[PDB]
Amino acid sequence: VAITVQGAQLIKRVVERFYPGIAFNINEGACYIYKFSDHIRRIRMKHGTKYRRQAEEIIRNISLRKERLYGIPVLDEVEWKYVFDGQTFQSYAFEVYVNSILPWSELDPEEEFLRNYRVSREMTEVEKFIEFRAKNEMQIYGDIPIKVWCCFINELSAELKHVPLGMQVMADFVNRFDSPFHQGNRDLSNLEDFQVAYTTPLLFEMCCMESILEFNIKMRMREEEISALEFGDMKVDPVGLLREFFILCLPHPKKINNVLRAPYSWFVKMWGVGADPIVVLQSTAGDDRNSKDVFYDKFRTEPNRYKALFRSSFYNESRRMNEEKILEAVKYSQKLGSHDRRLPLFEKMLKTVYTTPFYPHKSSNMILASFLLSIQTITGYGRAWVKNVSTEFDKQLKPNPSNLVQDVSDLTREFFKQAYVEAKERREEIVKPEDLYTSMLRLTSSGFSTEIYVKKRFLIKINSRIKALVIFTKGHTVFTDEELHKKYNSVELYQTKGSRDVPIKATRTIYSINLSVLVPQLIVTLPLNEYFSRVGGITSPDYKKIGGKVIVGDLEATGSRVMDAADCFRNSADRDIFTIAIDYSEYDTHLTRHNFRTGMLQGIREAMAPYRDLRYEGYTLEQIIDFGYGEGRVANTLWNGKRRLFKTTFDAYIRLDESERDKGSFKVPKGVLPVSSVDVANRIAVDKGFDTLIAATDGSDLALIDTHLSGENSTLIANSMHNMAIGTLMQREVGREQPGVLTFLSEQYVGDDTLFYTKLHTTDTKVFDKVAASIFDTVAKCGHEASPSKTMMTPYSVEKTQTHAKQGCYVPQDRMMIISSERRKDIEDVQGYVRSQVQTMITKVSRGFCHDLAQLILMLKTTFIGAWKMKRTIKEDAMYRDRKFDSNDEDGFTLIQIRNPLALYVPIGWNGYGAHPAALNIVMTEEMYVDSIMISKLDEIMAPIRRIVHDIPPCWNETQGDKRGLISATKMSFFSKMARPAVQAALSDPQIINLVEELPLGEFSPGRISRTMMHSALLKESSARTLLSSGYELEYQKALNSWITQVSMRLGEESGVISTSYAKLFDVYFEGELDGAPHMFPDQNLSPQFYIQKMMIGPRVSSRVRNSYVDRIDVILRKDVVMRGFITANTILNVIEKLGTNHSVGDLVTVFTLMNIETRVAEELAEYMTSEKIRFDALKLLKKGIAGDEFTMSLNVATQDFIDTYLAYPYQLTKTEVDAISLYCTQMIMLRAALGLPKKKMKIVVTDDAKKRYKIRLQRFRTHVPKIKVLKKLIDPNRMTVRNLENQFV
Amino acid sequence: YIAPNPRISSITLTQRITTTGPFAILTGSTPTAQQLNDVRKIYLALMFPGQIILDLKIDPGERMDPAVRMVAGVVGHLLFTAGGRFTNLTQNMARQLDIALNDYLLYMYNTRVQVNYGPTGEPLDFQIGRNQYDCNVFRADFATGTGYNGWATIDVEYREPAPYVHAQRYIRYCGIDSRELINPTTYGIGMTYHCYNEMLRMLVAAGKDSEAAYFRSMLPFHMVRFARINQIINEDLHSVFSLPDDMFNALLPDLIAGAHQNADPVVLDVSWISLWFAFNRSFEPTHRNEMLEVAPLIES
Amino acid sequence: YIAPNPRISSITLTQRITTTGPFAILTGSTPTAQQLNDVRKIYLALMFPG
Amino acid sequence: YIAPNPRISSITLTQRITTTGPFAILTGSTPTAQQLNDVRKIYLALMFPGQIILDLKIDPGERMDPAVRMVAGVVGHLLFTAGGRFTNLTQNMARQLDIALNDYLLYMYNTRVQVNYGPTGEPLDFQIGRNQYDCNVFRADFATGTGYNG
Amino acid sequence: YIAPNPRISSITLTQRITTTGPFAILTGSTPTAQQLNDVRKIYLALMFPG
Amino acid sequence: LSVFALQEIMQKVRQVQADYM
Amino acid sequence: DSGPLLSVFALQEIMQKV
Amino acid sequence: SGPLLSVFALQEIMQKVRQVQADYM
Amino acid sequence: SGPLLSVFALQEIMQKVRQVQADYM
Amino acid sequence: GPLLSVFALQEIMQK
RNA sequence: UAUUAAU
RNA sequence: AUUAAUAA
Repeated sequence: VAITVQGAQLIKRVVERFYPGIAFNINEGACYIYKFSDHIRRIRMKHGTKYRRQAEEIIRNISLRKERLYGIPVLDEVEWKYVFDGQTFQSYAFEVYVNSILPWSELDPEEEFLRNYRVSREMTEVEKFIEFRAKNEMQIYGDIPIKVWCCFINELSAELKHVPLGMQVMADFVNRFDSPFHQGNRDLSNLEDFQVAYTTPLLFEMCCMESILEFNIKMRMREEEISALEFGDMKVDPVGLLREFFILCLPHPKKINNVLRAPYSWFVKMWGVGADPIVVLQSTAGDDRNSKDVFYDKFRTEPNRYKALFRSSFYNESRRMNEEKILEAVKYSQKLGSHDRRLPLFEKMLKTVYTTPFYPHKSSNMILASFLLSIQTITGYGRAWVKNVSTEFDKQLKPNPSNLVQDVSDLTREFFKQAYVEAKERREEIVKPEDLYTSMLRLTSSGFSTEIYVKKRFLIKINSRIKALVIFTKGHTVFTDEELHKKYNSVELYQTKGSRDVPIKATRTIYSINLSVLVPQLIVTLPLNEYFSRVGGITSPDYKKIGGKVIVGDLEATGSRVMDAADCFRNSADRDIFTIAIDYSEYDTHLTRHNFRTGMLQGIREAMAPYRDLRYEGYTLEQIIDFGYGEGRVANTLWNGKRRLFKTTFDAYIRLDESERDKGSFKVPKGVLPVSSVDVANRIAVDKGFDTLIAATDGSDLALIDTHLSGENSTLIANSMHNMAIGTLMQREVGREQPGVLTFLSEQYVGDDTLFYTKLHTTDTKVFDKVAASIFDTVAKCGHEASPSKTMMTPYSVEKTQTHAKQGCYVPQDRMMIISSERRKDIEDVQGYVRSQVQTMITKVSRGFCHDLAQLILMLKTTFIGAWKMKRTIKEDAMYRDRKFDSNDEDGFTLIQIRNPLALYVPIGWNGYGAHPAALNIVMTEEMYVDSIMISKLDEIMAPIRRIVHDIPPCWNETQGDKRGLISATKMSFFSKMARPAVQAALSDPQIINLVEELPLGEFSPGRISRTMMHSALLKESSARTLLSSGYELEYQKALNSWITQVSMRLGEESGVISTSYAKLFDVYFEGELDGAPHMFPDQNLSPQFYIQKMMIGPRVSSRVRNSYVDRIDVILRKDVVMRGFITANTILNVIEKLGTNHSVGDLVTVFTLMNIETRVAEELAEYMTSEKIRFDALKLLKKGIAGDEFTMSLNVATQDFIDTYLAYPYQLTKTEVDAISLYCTQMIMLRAALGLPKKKMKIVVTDDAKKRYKIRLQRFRTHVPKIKVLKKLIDPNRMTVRNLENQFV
Repeated sequence: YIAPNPRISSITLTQRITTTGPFAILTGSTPTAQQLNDVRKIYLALMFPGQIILDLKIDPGERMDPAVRMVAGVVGHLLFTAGGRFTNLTQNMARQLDIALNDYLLYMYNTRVQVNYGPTGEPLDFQIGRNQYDCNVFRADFATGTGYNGWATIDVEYREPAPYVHAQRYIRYCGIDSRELINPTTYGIGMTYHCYNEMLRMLVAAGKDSEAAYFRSMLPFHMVRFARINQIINEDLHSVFSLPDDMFNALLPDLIAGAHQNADPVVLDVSWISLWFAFNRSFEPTHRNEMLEVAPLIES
Repeated sequence: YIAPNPRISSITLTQRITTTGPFAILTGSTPTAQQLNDVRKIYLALMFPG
Repeated sequence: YIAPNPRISSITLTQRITTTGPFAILTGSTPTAQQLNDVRKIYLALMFPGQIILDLKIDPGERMDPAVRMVAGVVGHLLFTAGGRFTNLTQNMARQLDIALNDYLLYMYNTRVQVNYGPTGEPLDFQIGRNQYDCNVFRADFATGTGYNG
Repeated sequence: YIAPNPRISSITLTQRITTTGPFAILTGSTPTAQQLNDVRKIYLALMFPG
Repeated sequence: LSVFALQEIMQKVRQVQADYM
Repeated sequence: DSGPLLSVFALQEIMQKV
Repeated sequence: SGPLLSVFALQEIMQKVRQVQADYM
Repeated sequence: SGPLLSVFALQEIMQKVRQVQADYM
Repeated sequence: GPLLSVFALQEIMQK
């Protein structure tokens, strides 16, 4: 019944399956195994070495398992054919997959997603091109080998007495084809040796993800004591839905899945909006429809006013096209793969989408709705082949008296002109010529490069292109006459397009832009970014200001999706609101010069009118717009990317002249042959009977682009303002054509997304049809086009930025994939990565995932993350030491370290990871462990942990933090003209340097600030870290040697730093009953562990929380973007503690400006510290990550109301002590709610006994007046919090 | 709902760092959603004089707070009208606010402040201060309206014929004329009325210097709030659905005498801290009703 | 046995942070078992006068 | 433009660390570019008596600060001439400064100070203090110039 | 058996503004079988005086 | 396997869901 | 229900007594 | 400086901790 | 490591710094 | 050793 | 910098 | 690539 023992047994079985014959005991911290490979020995033979073993090592251990190195046995992995215990099935899905395998003669060179091509023993250029495509598109990456995933799936399937379909498919494949591929355990990006097809790793990933989905849905349905999901009242099987969706995608997974994304989400959005009686959760907030001050009370059922409106033509067309897309997907699947199967259940469900009721208060419906949104993660990342297509000029829409292109242009100009006035009203302006070089730090790679020298210290060269390093070295070479006038629209001058993987969709295009183009854009677009940065405002159309309409900051402002999208739930709960959400297709492509660009440039130029007297290095502002958005800079640039390929024949290729086969300046893929030009490639290329691929090499394959680019400095702002112009014309036209039908209450624009909150004053279908037709016609006449099959126009349903709300409740979606990743992961610090993985699991469980399954996944991960990281250390005679360079014993052997699964529940500081078995959102610290083992209700759960809590070896961390000794020889040549006027004035004379050397500025003084910035920029680079961390394994060996298997808890953390362990200074007792009425929250579909926490503790209804000194100082310092990455709150606190309590605000301002902080941030810091002078206790609070996760931020904890209603503490404490006590109380109340303990009040109790009071006084004196600060003369006796200590607890 | 500049509270209520009182505790708090709903109820009651009246409630799980009680007792006498021509609240609520004001005025009483009690045991029946200010005037009397906003003030005025002949009255909270358009930044600098001035005199005479300073600096905010309310009443709510003057003039006598021949006023209940939050918020209309110009045809 | 609202002591006895006294010392204390038994004795004496 | 010795402010305005006021919080400010340009305008008005005069404004995006009013109400009476032979400012500005001074004089009033209000409701119409200093003389009157530098 | 009209006890003026009734907990309760039998007994007593 | 959430909190969840019903 | 959560000093006393 | 609490000794004296908790309750 | 500055010496240093800053501006 | 006094602390550190 | 959410 | 939220 305890999760700990069952999880430990399961992971032990998984380990025993992966390594046969291993002895993995659950009563020890780790197990050490040796691995043998013969790669290094045969290459050492090239230098003349000899061994007595020859090839007896393999036969000694593969079947006999007798290879022991110094008493530690040698083992090997289990081969693929025995992963599934030799089981076999007759799965039809495997037949469907093997039928869909294509030969090489049906290749398409520029295919979007690769189909299933064969593997042949022969090797022509065609199969070589297939291989080159597969090596960089079938990658799994991740953090765990896929064979471990298969073994875990097998063990879990055995344990649950349930067999998933993907497991059947993999078993059937391996029972006849054996090893599909080989993957490196030390480096997961080494995939090779495809056997049957080039898409086998994708097949295995898809099967594993489907198995995980079936396990999750089965466990989640088991938690609620239900046997099947319901569509209204009709019973459905989620396993059947998942299997029918999984089988259909086998011939072409990525393409079919990307096709079928839209209809499923459309069905989920549209379900239940037409039922005559409807169920909603009441909500209440302010007058504005975007208000976040929402509280919820209860459920009810009311008649539907819009019942008769769903027989209109618009809804019929939406349903018809949504059906037709599914029909085409089914036809394509039945054609590519020899089968006649379809999706009967979803087709039957979709026919009655409008009128079938939806029940937010029933788990059987909410779980189904959430499940239909998450089955799209089976195919993994959408890695694809993106080809270059030029801008097709001759069909863009031109202004015309029958169009509205001139109108959107003029409105964009007007909005851009108004934005500058609104930004100036907030005292935010463009950069002045005095700030030109300073502002360049607000702008990782670039189009430039540099060479620098570094010195090893316990004289090498490296090449770097990072923006920080290239700026620091040659910032003066950017803003020059020769660099500004260059035109990148030729064969000798161009840029290159990048690619980034995304979880499901196709690969995103990245437009890297030179720094000399980015600087002029920044110069005139920084105030717009700063003005639109802040959150909040009025979104009423009658309101004059436009700062509230742009909602670019509204999302992700608070670390919780539920709190930041409460207006969605409120508006979906209301019966008076009709919601219109409109999405555009190819939004960026439609931003031509006729409708977008010229209006924007004209508006910027007209807004720059008052600043005509400025001169930026002799240049006017008009020239700055020309340099930033000019002809050869943005408008008509030529871009390089992926090559264009043609199919041809070899005989015609050799019959071609040698000149046409010249190898030009542009590289070509492996399997293609070089051709001089595009036209000569076109002349010979043929379709049928192809055996050769060719590509041009001279540079006529480049694409010319005249279209808004995603890499510009003001992309999002310009996109949102253009959307605002489109919405303005939409409102005007619908008001003109159908007066009095729709009234607009709210308008929101965040880019290409538009949202409206309106009231509808009609029920006749004809009027609604006319209104919808007018809206679509207005959108079409502006140069854009909106697909009617994705446009949302309905009540009781709101969707804004991947957040769904139906009838006042939260419908989450889980797209957090855990098996793969976009790029290769290097684990420099294991502990931080595991911490972040626990964070991700918390987010997933908050999205509707199963809590116990997440704990099992984490227990599986925690054992195998750190393995195979040791290749040089040899464990001989219980000693960890470096291997000898050449021997018959230690050559060709590596040590494998496998950690105990229970290390997930060992507090950070005892070499474990801070997770609590009661709930994943509770962090286990040391005093948390002590409190848990003092609770009698947790005895069975914590019993296995107590055995191994002291026996966890230290973790691998090559980024230990105190990295010093990589002193650079090259010097920063840019600091002279970038520094702020205080630093320049200080450097102007040496006597000022001598006087400021008395100041406690220390590391950030103007005499040594440049080296600090230079080193902080150098260590930011990756390859420099790899070079610096080359010899870390010696330090790790020393750490293992010095380890002692003892743990102990301390009250004080360091000198001047305290933590939640400070709460153990007093006794804690719970007493006093509180309210027992359960609270209402909009986010249903939670595991019982989270549900009880949200039932006993209500949702957060207070806007703000309590903050510490460090948090406030950090938030203030976040304003200074230039100095953000260098000065932390710790440095500022040290500076203000090295100053006395007798200081003036002006002195603080001037010293902060001397430390190169901007003047406004210095004033903020000075006024904050002057306000808190009496209450400042000069202590630092160390949070271990308490209440910082996604789910906990949605609870009514860490607030003043929580402290008032749950905590009673002595009045003598200072602010930081109260912060520590409050964190302790929050975590303890969360634990008590999770464990089912009665709701009580925490009371800090101190009796009248003299001995305990003397002990408390002594500990408080030690913490507030440490000895080390007394010896260094660093304590101010006149501080109020020090004078108070005389008579506190006498 | 707009909040005032924090400098006022920073230099009046928290002007001394080493002392924490009731107002200092209240000025550091943050409202929840339910308290904002209570504030909305309070303003709805303000916009419909006589037809909607207020009352106080306590949840069976809640318990009473002294600082909240004293702050509410001070604030209620400035927010509400409780006699004369109409009322904003029930007699029980006025009695409770009088008791709370009495408890606040005797909070930190010392010898140098002189207190001279009267014969009866009624609340606020004493003289306070060196000059012996009489505090009996602040106890509620619905027939005369003393101690609240209607004290010695002309609240209802008849000027000139109205589009709807059955409602000729004009409401003037604090004596403000709503015929001008106001600029919120500069309006109310040199304005006052009788009840506010008397309250300031009493607060000074009792030794509450910081609170008197806060209330003196908060006056333009108060005036702007009531000017907005007067404009909303006199220009937006004028309709055939407004109560006739004949029925309006009898709402308060019927409440006093306990008669029930005509319909009774609607009663809403709010919490104690909602009064403090309502004093520090001002309603600023941003969007007029979309049925405003189509109402006469609907009525016809 | 129930304690009063802490705000009373917060605004009356420990209002000023720069001074201390007998009551301000006694506010921050909790009883032991023997003192609780003595409180029970006091209430028993109160309920049976004479 | 030269600033004075900070020791004056340290020993006079921030002499006590347990209280605060308008001057105390206003000593922490430093001027931006626009405020410095306004200072240049003020000095240009001073250098040309009568020919150039000043008026007060409010930025459209700004909101009004009471401590700033209280400080300006005292500073403006000592900086400017408002009657007699010439003037430095308009009648509206003088009226606003008089109202600000009235607001400052009643800021933290207490019983031990005696205030007897005058017959009228005009600003500064009262006697203050134990000796009953008449504050009526500080209201602007351009014919005589009372209350200002002239 | 007919229940009274719900509008008699409470009135709604706006979407979020509603008057509260004095017997909300009693009006929300539902009878058990024994309480229904007692109600039947009460009506039997009413319909046969004496 | 068995459900690792104990019955004490699950009964409360069932009760509040029945109250919703 | 669970009991009190003892401080460090009380546990130290319980240690030192035995 | 501050006191050091050993987990092994606390685990040994857990029975007495439970007993004193019961006595307090 | 060192003793804290007093008001006097700190103000003297700051006055010199401000004078040099004004000269540079 | 013995608990220090805040008045003795300034005497010690003044040296 | 590390991870993740979004564009 | 771009902005945020936690961890260090």
